Amino acid sequence: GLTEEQRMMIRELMDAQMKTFDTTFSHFKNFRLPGVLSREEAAKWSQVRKDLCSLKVSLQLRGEDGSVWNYKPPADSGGKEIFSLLPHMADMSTYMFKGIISFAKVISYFRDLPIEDQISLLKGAAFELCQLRFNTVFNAETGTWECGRLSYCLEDTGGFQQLLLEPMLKFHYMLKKLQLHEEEYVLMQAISLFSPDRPGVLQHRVVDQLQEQFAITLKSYIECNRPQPAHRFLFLKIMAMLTELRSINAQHTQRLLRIQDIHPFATPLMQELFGITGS
Ligand SMILES: CCOP(=O)(OCC)C(=Cc1cc(C(C)(C)C)c(O)c(C(C)(C)C)c1)P(=O)(OCC)OCC
Repeated sequence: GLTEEQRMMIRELMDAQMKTFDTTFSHFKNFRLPGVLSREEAAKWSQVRKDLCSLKVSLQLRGEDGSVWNYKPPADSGGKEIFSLLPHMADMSTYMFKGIISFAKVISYFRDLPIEDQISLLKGAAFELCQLRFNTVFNAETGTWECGRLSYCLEDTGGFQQLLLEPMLKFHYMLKKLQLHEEEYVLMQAISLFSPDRPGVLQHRVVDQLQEQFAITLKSYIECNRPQPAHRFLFLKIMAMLTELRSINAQHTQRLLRIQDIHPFATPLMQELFGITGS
């Protein structure tokens, strides 16, 4: 029951996703790994500890030869050990950000925007699109993001309910429970990417019209393909999660800048996307 334009729109988005989402992470290489073996500033450190303590994961690397490396992070002992996985995660996030920049650039609707708006939209949405792609490799039964030969497992710290307190973790579990199709994930990416109210966007009206068309396409897709009672209000649930994801983006951006202030680690691409000039 989709129009021809809506069908073409999903086709273009799915093409872009297929071309730019390395779901096996085969080309993620040469990344860093954790090493083997005042008053104003003290308040900053206390906040940064809170920014990180509920986001801890262990890391597993499965070798092509069948070997397995496993890393368990240190406990918070008041020192720099809370940062041990940040270079690695900066490298993974940077890899993902390159993929979502590539995703945007192959979409006609994005390519046709002024280059300054393209940059403003990617700066605005990079974390959101990255997390949406990460949700598709999230295993909610094991609390693990399965990234090809790499796995990131939430540290069983509190318990299951106490871990749902962290908004980005609650988001991953809640989104996984909706059991979305690839097409619904890629339309979520489009709706996030074409957000007319990101800082710096000049073509507000064009971007707003584009976003509405992606949202209408998603609404129509769901109506045409999901008649089951479980999917009543699914479109509205998804849109509400996209609004929540924008809020989480702002909050994790604040965490990033707080950490960067006392412990610089952002890669050059992260600096460009999240507003760090190099002073
Ligand atoms: C705003 C920029 O954030 P960011 O890309 O930065 C890279 C360091 C970032 C990325 C990130 C976040 C999560 C949570 C939040 C779902 C736990 C992950 O599970 C993962 C992996 C790689 C393990 C799948 C990466 P951040 O939210 O979490 C990493 C600690 O970083 C905010 C400081």
